[PDB]
Amino acid sequence: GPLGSATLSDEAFIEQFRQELLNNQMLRSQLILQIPGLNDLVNDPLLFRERLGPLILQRRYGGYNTAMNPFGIPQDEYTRLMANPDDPDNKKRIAELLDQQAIDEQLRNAIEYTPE
Repeated sequence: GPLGSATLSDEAFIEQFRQELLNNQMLRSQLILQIPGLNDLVNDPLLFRERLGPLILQRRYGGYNTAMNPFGIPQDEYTRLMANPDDPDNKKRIAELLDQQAIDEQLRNAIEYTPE
């Protein structure tokens, strides 16, 4: 089955990252040029974390992840629509979901040239 492992925290990701450089002589060698004192930080676990923490995390972090549907409906629901939007039932869901936008669209432009 899936049996993934997407959950490498800061220490988990940084702790494992340190093993990569130590496991890959070629990869590390490329960093030694940009970070000559790497062999030093690597030799130390605490420093490798603190000293090279902001560097390794810079890649992981960058912006909160997101992928919600525009119809604003339970992730489980959206899947049912695209999974079978031809179902006489789904049509109703996708039908009303667009209707709301049409109604709200009127407020956006609001042909009412008299706020008061």
